[PDB]
Amino acid sequence: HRYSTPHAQRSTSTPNV
Amino acid sequence: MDKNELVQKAKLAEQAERYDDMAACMKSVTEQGAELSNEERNLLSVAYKNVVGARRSSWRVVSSIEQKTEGAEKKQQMAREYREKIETELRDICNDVLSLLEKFLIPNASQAESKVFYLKMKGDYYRYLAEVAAGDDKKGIVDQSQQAYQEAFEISKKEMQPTHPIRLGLALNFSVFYYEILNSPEKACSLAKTAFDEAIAELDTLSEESYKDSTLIMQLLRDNLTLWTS
Amino acid sequence: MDKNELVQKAKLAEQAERYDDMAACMKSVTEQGAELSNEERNLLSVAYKNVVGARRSSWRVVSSIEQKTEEKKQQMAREYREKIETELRDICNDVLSLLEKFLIPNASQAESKVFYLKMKGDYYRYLAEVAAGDKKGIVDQSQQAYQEAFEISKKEMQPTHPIRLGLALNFSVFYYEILNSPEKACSLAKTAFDEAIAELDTLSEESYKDSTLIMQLLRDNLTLWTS
Ligand SMILES: COC[C@H]1O[C@H](O[C@@H]2C3=C(C(C)C)CC[C@]3(C)/C=C3\[C@@H](CC[C@]3(O)COC)[C@@H](C)[C@H]2O)[C@H](O)[C@H]2O[C@H]3O[C@]21O[C@@]3(C)[C@@H]1CO1
Ligand SMILES: COC[C@H]1O[C@H](O[C@@H]2C3=C(C(C)C)CC[C@]3(C)/C=C3\[C@@H](CC[C@]3(O)COC)[C@@H](C)[C@H]2O)[C@H](O)[C@H]2O[C@H]3O[C@]21O[C@@]3(C)[C@@H]1CO1
Ligand SMILES: [K+]
Ligand SMILES: [K+]
Repeated sequence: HRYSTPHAQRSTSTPNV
Repeated sequence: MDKNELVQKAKLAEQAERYDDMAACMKSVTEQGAELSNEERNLLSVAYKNVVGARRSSWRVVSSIEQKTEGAEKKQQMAREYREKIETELRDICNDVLSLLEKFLIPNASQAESKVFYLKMKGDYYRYLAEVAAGDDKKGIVDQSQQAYQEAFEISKKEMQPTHPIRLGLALNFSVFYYEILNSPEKACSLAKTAFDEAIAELDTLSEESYKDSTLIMQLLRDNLTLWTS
Repeated sequence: MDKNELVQKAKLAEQAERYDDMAACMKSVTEQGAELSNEERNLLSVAYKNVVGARRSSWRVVSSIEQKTEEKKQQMAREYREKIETELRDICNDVLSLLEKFLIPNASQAESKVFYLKMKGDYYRYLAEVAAGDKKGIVDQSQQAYQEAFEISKKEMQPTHPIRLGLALNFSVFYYEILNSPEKACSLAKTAFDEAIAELDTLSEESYKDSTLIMQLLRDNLTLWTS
């Protein structure tokens, strides 16, 4: 929950959970 | 007990999002030579789909950059060779899976349901190779993908209910292969529309355990139909 | 030259989300011995934070699973944890050694000296999240890095500078999670936010987005820690 400094259509086939 | 440990590790790897570890564990389970349970083959396919999926996603990003840097010779060449390096990892992962399928999974699959599962997977990983093959190599790879899907399509049509997630998932992917790989939108739409309508006709065949997967894949089938019409 | 294209490659790895390749490129740049530019050190920072971030994330998951299972499923989780810790320590060691050998010695401006000492502080702190002794020595090394960073930035940088603010954000978290002093974490965070709010005219068009983002995070932590 506490933050430190951050980092930073097509066809659908069968998804992957 | 050993296999049960390997499976527990795979689930641990999955929760820690370490998909290389998860795939290594399930490949070891597979190489013990026994038929996988439902959960095991589901884990094996989740793990490998994530591993290959990262390269496919990387490959599309790098291709898009290689195209949009047409005029800048240095930038565009660096992209071409980064792409080629990704393609190599991608083919190795595809070959690893296809080799597990040929050597252990398919020949020992004693139920229509698991035969279709593994042939779908075969149609899938050749599809992934066809995504980055050229140009006379591409032809036999496209053919390998289509045959695997065609056999799985015939078994499932004959042995499985239309609402079965595996039968629906095969239709989904096989329809994607027609659209994307063979540029046949109408065949793709025909395949998906039929699978959707045949499942709609038999909605009393869903069980409490199946339905959420089935209805998800139906929605995906119709999403593609919508997309492919307009 | 070599450097210019290792950097371009780093940027391409980044867009492809291949952060091990990004880190390996930026590590080679660093090892050429020349002072990094701002873009180069930012790329180095992003690459390694992603590489180490994946381990910390996995570590928190596995360790939590282990703590929730009391008595041999527990063992499995423990040994997986330790394997992840080793990866994580190797990564932090790799970075700390780049800082000591190449980066901190060559830094010719206050801005970039503060940046590297903040990194040194952060990577010692990641080693701390996962240490037990040994640990006391590690915490002290993190604290001394952030402290020197914090002294230099107070003297050399505007209160709205993103580096100065981000240093305050991480030093604050260090006080809270590592030294278990909520009050000192809140005071560091509160002062850094208030001093930036009083001087919003010192924002550049180039910097303001970064600055205001870290301001929000500083306050969010303060909210979390008091409410
Ligand atoms: C490792 O298990 C993952 C997956 O396997 C099962 O789902 C399979 C599954 C899915 C679902 C979510 C649509 C996506 C991955 C997986 C494993 C794969 C396939 C589908 C249809 C064919 C499949 O593509 C495999 O192709 C060879 C078939 C085999 C699906 O039944 C299971 O019901 C889901 O319930 C939980 O477990 C499943 O995901 C759950 C966590 C619930 C849905 O979130
Ligand atoms: C590869 O660099 C990424 C990052 O570097 C810069 O941002 C730094 C930065 C951020 C920003 C998004 C808040 C997060 C990572 C990075 C590089 C790091 C740090 C902040 C504050 C101190 C920092 O944690 C490094 O500490 C060692 C300072 C050095 C930030 O200025 C730059 O301005 C951003 O604009 C673009 O580029 C930056 O992100 C952009 C793509 C824009 C914001 O999306
Ligand atoms: K698949
Ligand atoms: K950092």
